[PDB]
Amino acid sequence: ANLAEVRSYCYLATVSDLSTKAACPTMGEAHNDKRADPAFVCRQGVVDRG
Amino acid sequence: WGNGCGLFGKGSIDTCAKFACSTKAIGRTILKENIKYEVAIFVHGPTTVE
Repeated sequence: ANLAEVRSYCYLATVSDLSTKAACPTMGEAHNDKRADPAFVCRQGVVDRG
Repeated sequence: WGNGCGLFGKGSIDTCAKFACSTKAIGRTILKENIKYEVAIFVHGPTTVE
């Protein structure tokens, strides 16, 4: 007759917007502008091409 | 109490420091038709120390 939150696990939605910063072989890594703000979650990889 | 807080125990803390760069130990790549060689040929014909 006063609790307080501690954590908050989610089940989620927003997995709608996309991005793919491309970098040619030997041109180094790729930096997506969507890396400045947690606006999005980025992850690098490599693709066989030419 | 000792330092302004009402209860006793562990309190959260989230500090921050700034970041910019000074001396960048830069590095680059070397893609393998733009390679030209410069060879010089001499002939042991008459000469002087000069």
